[PDB]
Amino acid sequence: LRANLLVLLTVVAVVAGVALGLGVSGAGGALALGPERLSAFVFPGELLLRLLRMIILPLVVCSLIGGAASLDPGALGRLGAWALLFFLVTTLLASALGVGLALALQPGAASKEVLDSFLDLARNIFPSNLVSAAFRSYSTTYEERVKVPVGQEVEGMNILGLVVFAIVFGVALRKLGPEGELLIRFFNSFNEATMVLVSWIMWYAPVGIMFLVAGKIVEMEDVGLLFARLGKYILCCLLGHAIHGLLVLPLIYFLFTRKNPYRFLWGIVTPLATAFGTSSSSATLPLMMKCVEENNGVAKHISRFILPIGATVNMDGAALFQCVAAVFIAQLSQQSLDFVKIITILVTATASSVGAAGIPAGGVLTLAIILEAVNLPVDHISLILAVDWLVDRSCTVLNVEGDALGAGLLQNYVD
Ligand SMILES: NC(=O)CC[C@H](N)C(=O)O
Repeated sequence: LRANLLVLLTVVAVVAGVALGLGVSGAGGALALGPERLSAFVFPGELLLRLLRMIILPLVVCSLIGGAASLDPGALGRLGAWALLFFLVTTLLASALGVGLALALQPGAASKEVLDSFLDLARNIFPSNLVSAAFRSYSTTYEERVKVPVGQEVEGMNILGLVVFAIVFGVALRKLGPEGELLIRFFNSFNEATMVLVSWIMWYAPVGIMFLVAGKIVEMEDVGLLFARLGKYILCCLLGHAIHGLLVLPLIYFLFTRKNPYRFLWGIVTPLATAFGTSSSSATLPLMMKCVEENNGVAKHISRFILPIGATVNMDGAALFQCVAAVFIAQLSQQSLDFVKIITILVTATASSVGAAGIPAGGVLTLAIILEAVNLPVDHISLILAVDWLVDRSCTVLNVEGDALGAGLLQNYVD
């Protein structure tokens, strides 16, 4: 089956990239290649990242506009409220699990204010300019006059603000009635034409993933020794992801929906494999919607409203990764964590996951926020960036999975 062959190649691309990067790192690696050859060697991964980032804006905007315009305003409100509750609860559970695992295994045994960060999140939720929000996000810095906070739009897509605007605009189109049907059709057609482009990009995805992983483990120095140093951190992250995706989320699905959760997960295994490969939830969004609608029988209006929102707001993997990283860095620096600091870590990780952009390496940009909020040093992030390519991929799975089951849950609530 060609459809399964594509995903098999996408997954095997990670293994092939690991092998290629280990082979290149041996026999000199970066020093033997030199910057001129290093850039060319790593370029295909960068090209894949560029394509994935390009598709996100139209894909998310059109999908959300259509999904919101496809539901009654009251039904949409109830569904969105329950979906937000599910996302928040699952993210909090992931954060708590990560903190507990980090405190039990102790992987470390071997600046912006928090209020300003939350106000920046609120500002990004309501973009000041729709065109600017497509490639910029509000961010607060300080002038020492007393540190007075002054904000500006820095680079980085404001995907959360565009998501909110898309939902509101879809609701407005629904309320318009016959007059909004033309725009609903326009945005559905744009969404489908974007699904076509995503499907085409998925064919380049294997080569891009291979070269991305190979470059990211060639850039790593002393791969064996660095893995020996970060083994416990990697174990904590992957074990937390496994527990959350295989025990916690299916347990919630079973409790709220007596149907077997693992059959639902098998129904989307292919989207999960694509998410592990590309490490981007948005690239899996088309295939995930297809699988939940076709394999799991989730209604079209539930799926195409929930999954696009969850791909940006619901990131359980990101929250677990950030909590584990925070506790690991605190242990490295020998700072004890109390209930106040643990709760701060949990809340800040939830907010950061909500603010994350859902792109490869998109979860490390906001870990510094947690480290600053807990008064932990920010330099240690240098270590985490080395392992990201692996951990991030795991996160993506637990991210996209968190969406799918949620839809499967909410649909069952509708019935
Ligand atoms: N570490 C993370 O979860 C970042 C986001 C993740 N790469 C995704 O797109 O789902």
